[PDB]
Amino acid sequence: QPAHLCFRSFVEALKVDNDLVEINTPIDPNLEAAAITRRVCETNDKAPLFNNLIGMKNGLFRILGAPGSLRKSSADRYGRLARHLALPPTASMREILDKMLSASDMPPIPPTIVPTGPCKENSLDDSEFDLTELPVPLIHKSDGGKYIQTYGMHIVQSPDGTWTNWSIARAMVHDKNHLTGLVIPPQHIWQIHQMWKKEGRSDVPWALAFGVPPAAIMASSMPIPDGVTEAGYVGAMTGSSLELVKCDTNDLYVPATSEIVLEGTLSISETGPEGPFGEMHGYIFPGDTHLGAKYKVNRITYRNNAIMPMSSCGRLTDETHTMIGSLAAAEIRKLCQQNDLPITDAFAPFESQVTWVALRVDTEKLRAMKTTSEGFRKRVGDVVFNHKAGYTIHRLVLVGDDIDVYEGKDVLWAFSTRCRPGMDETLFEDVRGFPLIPYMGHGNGPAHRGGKVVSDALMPTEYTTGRNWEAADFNQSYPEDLKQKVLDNWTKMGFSHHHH
Amino acid sequence: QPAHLCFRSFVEALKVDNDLVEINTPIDPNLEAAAITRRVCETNDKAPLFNNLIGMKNGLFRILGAPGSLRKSSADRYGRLARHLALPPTASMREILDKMLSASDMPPIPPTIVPTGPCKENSLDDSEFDLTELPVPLIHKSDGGKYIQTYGMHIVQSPDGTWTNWSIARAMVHDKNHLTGLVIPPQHIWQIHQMWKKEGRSDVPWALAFGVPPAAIMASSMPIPDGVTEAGYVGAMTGSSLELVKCDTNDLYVPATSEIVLEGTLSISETGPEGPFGEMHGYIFPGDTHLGAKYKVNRITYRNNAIMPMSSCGRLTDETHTMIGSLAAAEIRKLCQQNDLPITDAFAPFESQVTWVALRVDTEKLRAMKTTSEGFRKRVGDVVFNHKAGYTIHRLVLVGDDIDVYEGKDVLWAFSTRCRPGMDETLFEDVRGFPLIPYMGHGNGPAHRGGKVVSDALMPTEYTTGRNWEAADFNQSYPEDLKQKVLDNWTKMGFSHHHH
Ligand SMILES: Cc1cc2c3c(c1C)C(C)(C)C[C@@H](O)N3c1c(nc(O)[nH]c1=O)N2C[C@H](O)[C@H](O)[C@H](O)COP(=O)(O)O
Ligand SMILES: Cc1cc2c3c(c1C)C(C)(C)C[C@@H](O)N3c1c(nc(O)[nH]c1=O)N2C[C@H](O)[C@H](O)[C@H](O)COP(=O)(O)O
Ligand SMILES: O=C(O)c1cc2ccccc2[nH]1
Ligand SMILES: O=C(O)c1cc2ccccc2[nH]1
Ligand SMILES: O=C(O)c1cc2ccccc2[nH]1
Ligand SMILES: O=C(O)c1cc2ccccc2[nH]1
Ligand SMILES: [K+]
Ligand SMILES: [K+]
Ligand SMILES: [K+]
Ligand SMILES: [K+]
Ligand SMILES: [Mn+2]
Ligand SMILES: [Mn+2]
Repeated sequence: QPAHLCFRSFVEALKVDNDLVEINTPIDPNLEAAAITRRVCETNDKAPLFNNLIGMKNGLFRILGAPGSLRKSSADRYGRLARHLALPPTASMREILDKMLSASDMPPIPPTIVPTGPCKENSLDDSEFDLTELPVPLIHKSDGGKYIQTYGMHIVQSPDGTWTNWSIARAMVHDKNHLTGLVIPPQHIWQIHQMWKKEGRSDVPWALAFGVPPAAIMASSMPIPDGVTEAGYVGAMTGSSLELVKCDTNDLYVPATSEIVLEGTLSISETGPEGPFGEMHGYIFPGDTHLGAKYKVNRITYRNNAIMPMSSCGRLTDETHTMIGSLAAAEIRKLCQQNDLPITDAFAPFESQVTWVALRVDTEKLRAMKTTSEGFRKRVGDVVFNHKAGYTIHRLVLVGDDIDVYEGKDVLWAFSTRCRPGMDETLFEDVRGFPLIPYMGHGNGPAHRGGKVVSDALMPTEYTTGRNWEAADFNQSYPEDLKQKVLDNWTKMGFSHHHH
Repeated sequence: QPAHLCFRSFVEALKVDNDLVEINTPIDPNLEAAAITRRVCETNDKAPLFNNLIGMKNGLFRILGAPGSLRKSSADRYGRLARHLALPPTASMREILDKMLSASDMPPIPPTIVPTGPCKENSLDDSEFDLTELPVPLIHKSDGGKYIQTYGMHIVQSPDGTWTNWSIARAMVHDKNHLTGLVIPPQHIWQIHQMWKKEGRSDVPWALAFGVPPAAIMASSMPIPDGVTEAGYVGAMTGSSLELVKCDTNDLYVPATSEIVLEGTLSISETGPEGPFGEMHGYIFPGDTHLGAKYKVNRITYRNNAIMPMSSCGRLTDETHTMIGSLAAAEIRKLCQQNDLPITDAFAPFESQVTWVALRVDTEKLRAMKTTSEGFRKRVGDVVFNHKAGYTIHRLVLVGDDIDVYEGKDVLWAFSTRCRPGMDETLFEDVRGFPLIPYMGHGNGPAHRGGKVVSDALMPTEYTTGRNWEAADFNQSYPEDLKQKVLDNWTKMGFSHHHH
């Protein structure tokens, strides 16, 4: 099976890429696995595969850390993301995001039901497993539980059956047969939970599948539109119908090659302690005492020699930056274009801890709009910050056509030199805020409202007659024939490879 | 003579450090020298010494580019700055800035007058030179003139004789015997010019010395206090009285080892076209038509085989970042401490194009103040933005004790995660602004007023009971004994030198 359609094949692809370290000696899931993974993520090293995890019994489980993190080289920086999508390992961010957006004006390709698959090689009923007895990692030393769920996909369906959502949301072990996790607005798992709670009749049928097709986990991380079933979006993106098997204990369908499947219910009434957790912005607040949603597990099914993917998230760079930030930015780009805004590209700079999105403006089109900064900022902010795709993003930076938004140095340059603080910005206090950002949920103001800004790094003539500067850089402040002479004579004169 | 006290010895020191490339083949001062230098600065390469400059006659002149730019290695990143100051080449920014501040509570060491020096080896009177006939560089293709003055020191004295100021301010050739240049408030060259203009009797006696003692050019770039004679500040910093010779045609004194000296007057009445110029923020606005101050040159004296230092300024990283930004930050640190503010460190992040300064707060002392963000931000902004040392800086970022302000990644992390836009900031519209920043002088608002902000990246408990988080990073979210185990086994397991 292809790497983008089968997690087990994806692990092999990483090994073949010389992008895997197989650790075959015993590693402790209490902190050691995650510490190694954290170090990998901070240094852009090879993904670790823990084949000998202290506490693994009867096949549950090995761990793969850093599945969507960065490679050290510039040439294949985003190669692990490219391997989720059948793209060349040298694919650019633009190419990755365009692949993730490609299904947005294609007909869905619904999934295919098959009678069995690898995820049914082993099962454990209600009397045979205990989630406290599995090698679930403690990921950060002050976490409030063992976070089994950092890179699996929750599967829930609307009461009417019409929308099946796939998404990543964290969850930790509560007891032998329950999890607690985040289920918060405006996320689709929360929207669907609310539908079941208003109906009031039953807990939500649920499954959580770990080690799913890589292309599926990418969509699971992306804010595709309300009511859109991720399975059919992934089918259209990949050009293939995904093969799904039915759960044993409910009528949901999971990917046939899933490494590990939990089946059970998401309560419409119960809660339990959840967190704290070392989060995407780089922080943990030890002892926070929040409540979260409560999941009951009725059955586990799994592949022989199952592998659990794990995100050891926090400071740069991990899946919470590469996937959450970039995929939100992609969706925001499309949203802006659907609202007739002249945006060509969008990216969430890593330097901003993926709290900013830079929006590259087609300034020819801007000029034809005959508008002003105040008016355009307000329009862009209203579109993005009133929509779910804008949830995680607190600062939008508008930049002209000279800026490569995928290059954080250039975004920072433009922001710092072209946006006058206050005058060139519009604050939004009456929009949903993202409480996970420390200055929101642990800050001076409302945890859930406001704290958003549009920062206009377009210069005045970009609205009127065109760019009126040249950069004071090698590229722009010297003629072509001189530049080429300098480069051609660089080593001859005495000064100092693409792949490396 | 020591490298920090003699430019010619500094050039040798760079050669000995394997930090120099001597180009002995012909190089054009029309753009080619500056293009090579620009490339050096963008890539942190070795400083270029142009020994064969097309148009050099009778000893005027060779060029040294990138005299205060960065080295590629982390270990000696700031080595060229350290070589201005007799510091080890591995000196940290903190060590450099502390050296530059050290003279602030020492008695001055006034300069020593000597009867002659190398700067008198050659002279050209009023009938023997033509500044249009010297190999003055065109530094950027759209510059409005040939910028002879990018790394020399202007010398002017108050009418009463009590204050002799040394400073860098740009100037370009106007005609055979005049320059035009920037002379703008609140700079000391402007303050002293205003004193002569109010007296109304004569043009300002002036000299411009190129290739001065490196320790002198560093002070020339620093906003030491009003009325303080840089020569005596440099004397105290270096522990040595600087040796100065009298000008031939006026009673000013120049460093005895100056490579090239212009003597003449700064007009109290005349102006001429100045700029545009590819400036420290990375821009040129071709055709801007400003007027600037006008200098008359009466005499040139110079060393045999004179060397003109040149800054090919613009996008990162050059002397306008390493020196302007860092030295302003140093002065701001001291200013804050003299105003009883609990600031330990200050740095202007390169990523901000040196328009921000991050201020590290001793939060134990902050807690004892029993204050709030709004009140403390306003106090810090009032101190810094009402003072000359704050002129160039438009955003102050307050950070707690965990942040290394000399590490821009960490400043950006703190800013992006701890400062709620709007609520955690105070705007200052009634302070002097820096018009060179594009969003000021080419922006939507007053070129000379406002556009400043204090951004508080202190978290709420930093004001009250203490930090209430741990970072989700390798350093903070794992115990010591685990971290050390992981590092000790890193290569054994299969994962990947200080000097490189
Ligand atoms: C890639 C990735 C995504 C998420 C998360 C993680 C990773 C690795 C954790 C490591 C588990 C940390 C976690 O905080 N986490 C997370 C989360 N969304 C939440 O509601 N809750 C969460 O706990 N997202 C983001 C969501 O996956 C996206 O916002 C997606 O758009 C949601 O899908 P949908 O609601 O649009 O269908
Ligand atoms: C290191 C350095 C400093 C400066 C400059 C340059 C370099 C390399 C140029 C390349 C020539 C570009 C130029 O724009 N330039 C410059 C300037 N100050 C100005 O008033 N005008 C200028 O044209 N400073 C900054 C000043 O040197 C400091 O602000 C110093 O504090 C002034 O001294 P003082 O007034 O405090 O005595
Ligand atoms: O745990 C975290 O990092 C995290 C929680 C969360 C909720 C919604 C969206 C993104 C998210 N990230
Ligand atoms: O409701 C609140 O006050 C609040 C929710 C929340 C979620 C994550 C982090 C901090 C938070 N604070
Ligand atoms: O030309 C430039 O980059 C520049 C001009 C100026 C004036 C004052 C302070 C710093 C400055 N830099
Ligand atoms: O006076 C003004 O309007 C003005 C001065 C100035 C100096 C440098 C750059 C742009 C500028 N604009
Ligand atoms: K999704
Ligand atoms: K702007
Ligand atoms: K000075
Ligand atoms: K704050
Ligand atoms: Mn969805
Ligand atoms: Mn001064």
